[PDB]
Amino acid sequence: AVQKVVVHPLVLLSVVDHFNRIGKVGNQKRVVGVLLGSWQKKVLDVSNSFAVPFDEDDKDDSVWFLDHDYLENMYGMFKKVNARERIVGWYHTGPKLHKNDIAINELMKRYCPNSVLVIIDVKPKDLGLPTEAYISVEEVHDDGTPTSKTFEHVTSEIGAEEAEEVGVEHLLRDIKDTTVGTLSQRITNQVHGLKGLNSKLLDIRSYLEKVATGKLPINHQIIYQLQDVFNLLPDVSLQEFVKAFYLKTNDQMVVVYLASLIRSVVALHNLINNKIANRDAEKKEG
Amino acid sequence: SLGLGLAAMGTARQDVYDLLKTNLYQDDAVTGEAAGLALGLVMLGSKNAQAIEDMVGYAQETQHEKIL
Amino acid sequence: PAVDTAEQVYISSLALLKMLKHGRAGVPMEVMGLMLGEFVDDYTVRVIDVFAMPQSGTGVSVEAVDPVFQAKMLDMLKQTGRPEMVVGWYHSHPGFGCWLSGVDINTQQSFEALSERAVAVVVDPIQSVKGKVVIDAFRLINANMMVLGHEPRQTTSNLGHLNKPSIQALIHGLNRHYYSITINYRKNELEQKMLLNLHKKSWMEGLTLQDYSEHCKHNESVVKEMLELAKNYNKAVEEEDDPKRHLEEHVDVLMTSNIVQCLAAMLDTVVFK
Amino acid sequence: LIRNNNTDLMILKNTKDAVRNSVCHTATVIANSFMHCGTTSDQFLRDNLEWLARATNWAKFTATASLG
Amino acid sequence: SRTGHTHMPSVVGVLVFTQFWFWFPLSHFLSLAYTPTCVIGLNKDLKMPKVQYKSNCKPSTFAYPAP
Ligand SMILES: [Zn+2]
Repeated sequence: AVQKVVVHPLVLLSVVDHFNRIGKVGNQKRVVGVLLGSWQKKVLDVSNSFAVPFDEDDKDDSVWFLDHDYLENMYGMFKKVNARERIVGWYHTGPKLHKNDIAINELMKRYCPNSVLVIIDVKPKDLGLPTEAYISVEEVHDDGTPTSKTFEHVTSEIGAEEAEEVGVEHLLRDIKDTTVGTLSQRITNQVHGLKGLNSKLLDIRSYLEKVATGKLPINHQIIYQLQDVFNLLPDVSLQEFVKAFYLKTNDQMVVVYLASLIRSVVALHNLINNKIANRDAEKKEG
Repeated sequence: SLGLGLAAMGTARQDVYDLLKTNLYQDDAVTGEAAGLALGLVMLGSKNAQAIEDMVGYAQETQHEKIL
Repeated sequence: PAVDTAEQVYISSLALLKMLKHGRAGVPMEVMGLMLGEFVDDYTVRVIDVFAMPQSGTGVSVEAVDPVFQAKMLDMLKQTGRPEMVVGWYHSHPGFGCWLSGVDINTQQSFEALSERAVAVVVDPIQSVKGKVVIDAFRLINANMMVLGHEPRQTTSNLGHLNKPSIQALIHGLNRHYYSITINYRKNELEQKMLLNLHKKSWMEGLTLQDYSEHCKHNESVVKEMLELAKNYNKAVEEEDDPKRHLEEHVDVLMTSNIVQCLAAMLDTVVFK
Repeated sequence: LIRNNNTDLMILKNTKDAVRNSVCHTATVIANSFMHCGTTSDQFLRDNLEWLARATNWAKFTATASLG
Repeated sequence: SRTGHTHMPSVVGVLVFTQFWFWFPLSHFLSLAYTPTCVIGLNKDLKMPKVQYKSNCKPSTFAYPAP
């Protein structure tokens, strides 16, 4: 297993360019490329990637072609340029994985036993996390269920290398928000958090509706981890919690009041100084 | 093209418009750069739906920022 | 005819990131690579993509432009669907500044031999400190034209806004041999947002609460500093007939911190029940 | 314009000896044009012709435009 | 204009003249912005009689500056 997959900005920019390059003329679904990177104790660092010519057929969901020799000699070239980059997975721009992806993941496993495929939804721009890292697992499913391939999910995040960091910061240079935050951006962060929580709850509710209506089978497991979500509610309005909450709210409110008083006194002093200055100028004019 | 557009300012003549539209469609950078001004001058204040439609259709279809 | 000062190079975001990453990776040694793209017109140089090439012991030079690697990568990228033509070459000058040396001059005429409008791009990786990308584009002027009473490039417009160049280029003979090309990075809206996805905070960060035991200590500290500042402000105002700015900054910090923490607390109390 | 034409060529003279052979010649090419717009008076253009030919490429375009 | 109307050639020409940052040849377009500061003494269809009229310059004379 893999604890994490940190994706550099270079690979997402490269997959964006690859999808734009292919779909500009070849209107097609997911475009497949290979993701290189460096390992760690357990966390993968995806650093560079390339595109492999791939074709697919919507019929039989198995008529596809991802080149073998192309992958091999792109890696030859990349290793010659930089030998630290190892094949660590592959990517496709399709928002959803296809029935076909199992074969491509096995083909990648032939090049890397712990191969992890990263879905990068280039077309949509949304709440966040445009990368989803998935790993193939194989087990008897413990609790006596028929076995299948399945793609276990591994968490992903977007990190950056110093050169990539300065590159991207200079690349934006027009919408980058202040890192200090300030009240407006903290409030917008809070609103964004509320929106994200609402979206996640809506997705979970849709999944639960699908399960209840029978359109999806009851997982019988992990669903009770969602039940664990339901149990973890803090249960506010408890007397001790209410008293502590009021105590800390007043502790913050007194500091807010002191700062507001400080600011008001400073503003009054500034206004007195300005009135004195303008009267001094008016009387000195004569 | 620049001279024809300037001299035929607001004349709203269909023939001059068509010729300047062909010149714009030639996509020859500087030639299109002058053709844009000429087509604006001949259509000056005309509000021809065809004129603005073709102009914008070329505007978000072509390279050569000078032509833009 | 003569080139124009309005000529500029359009570097895609991926191309710029690739060049900076390669320059940092090859440090302290100098790297080089081709610059795929298309000239499109006289006044533009669209650098769509750049791919690195294996490093050779000769450094950035013509013998390090191995045609087997270049040809294989070119035809095979075109097989993937990337049929661009070479428009120039980028190379790294760590701690040197954006300028062309004599060897770079030889490489640039070798590049101009097959493609007249080739561009030599110089990147200083170590000097490309956070918030400052030191990148420049050059093209050689032969001595024949500039000696013979001819301006190296006509300024048909006001796009010569390019500020006074770094004096390092002047000492290394910028305008004597290689006219610099003004730069213009091309960024799409998709790549802009998906580069924004880098530092974007997660939704759980907005609703999270700072450590309450830490918030109290921060409040204590800043309020005590405000007390010292109030003493200084009283002394300064009384002895009048920079405590004020420091007091205002401390007040801004205290108010934003406490207000944000309180509002997060209320949102969490309502949302999770 | 013809009968009431009066342009101070002295300022153009003390400008044309101040140009350091930079691109500003083009500006001078149009500046006198402004001083001679609609006056059909190319007296400076005829008197100073070697410097008129000292500029080429798009500067020739500018010079012909000024003459017109 | 003289009657308070907007002169379309003048505004057009000044706009394309200000559009000289990107193209020097457009500068001559400023010609369309100039309007002659003249009054013509035409009485008949083709007659320009030498009519003598004066001004009301209060302190002194002005206009054509310097040699
Ligand atoms: Zn060099």
